[PDB]
Amino acid sequence: GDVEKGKKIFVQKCAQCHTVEKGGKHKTGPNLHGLFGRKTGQAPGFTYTDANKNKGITWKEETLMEYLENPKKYIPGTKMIFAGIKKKTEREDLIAYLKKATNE
Ligand code: HEC
Ligand SMILES: [C-]#N
Repeated sequence: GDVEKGKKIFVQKCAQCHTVEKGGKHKTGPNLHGLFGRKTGQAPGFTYTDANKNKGITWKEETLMEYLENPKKYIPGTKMIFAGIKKKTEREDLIAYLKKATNE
């Protein structure tokens, strides 16, 4: 997927409550800062949920492709809230960006 598409998608529908940069304050979501290679609920600061911990996997790309499709299917009992990134493109594009962003 395209990191440029990905960056726009992130700005439009992730960046509100997350950060990938150093310094980028913990918001409603935790700072990803080196997400890929870590497990569900590692980022120190935000209070994780049982369910996220129950899930207990390592994040790569496939995992987000699947998670971003249905947070409830991956993690049974999340916050709600958007349905999911229905567009497989938007997911891949986004993930390709995040791969960059979290490494810089
Ligand atoms: C703020 C309004 C949110 C939006 C929009 C996005 N995320 Fe988020 N995310 C949010 C919270 C509160 C949590 C913690 C778990 C909970 O349900 O309370 C998360 C968690 C994640 C995780 C899991 C690992 C972690 O570090 O916590 C990932 C991989 C994640 N979020 C990715 C992500 C992406 C790529 C988003 C844009 C499509 C996105 N989130 C939006 C809150 C919010
Ligand atoms: C974040 N979902």
